[PDB]
Amino acid sequence: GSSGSSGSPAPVQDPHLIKVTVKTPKDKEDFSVTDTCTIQQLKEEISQRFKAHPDQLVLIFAGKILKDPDSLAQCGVRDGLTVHLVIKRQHRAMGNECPASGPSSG
Repeated sequence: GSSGSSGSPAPVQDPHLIKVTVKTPKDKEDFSVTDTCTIQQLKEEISQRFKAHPDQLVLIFAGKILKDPDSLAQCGVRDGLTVHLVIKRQHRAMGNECPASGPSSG
């Protein structure tokens, strides 16, 4: 069936890099971020994975909406935990037409 271009064994070591599973009413995906990571920081991550502006994405854990200044560890998230996300989908546009250029070698 579905295939995945993968050419690398288990990941290297890390500090407090924990895994967080995002449960959405449309799909679910696992993410990898440090417990110190903030809620707002994750949004910018799930925004591309789910294709939804981080200004709508809503995280829910322990029956309480995670706070920006509340890191994954502050909310109660850990390596192997899940979080039911809910996209408000309050955006009617396709971003902003502009050249997306990146940095050079280095």
